[PDB]
Amino acid sequence: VTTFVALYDYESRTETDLSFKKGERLQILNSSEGDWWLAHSLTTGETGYIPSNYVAPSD
Repeated sequence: VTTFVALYDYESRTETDLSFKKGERLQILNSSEGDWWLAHSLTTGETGYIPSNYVAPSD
């Protein structure tokens, strides 16, 4: 899986995390380790870290 969909809204809290809305689709090329995965929004074009438990597959 390299494209994912948000299950919940997330508001960013620091300089490295990415805000996103429930249903927003995210490209995530590395999801093999950690609680935070680097994601790129297919909606907004913004990029940053998202919580691993906030997304489900979308490809």
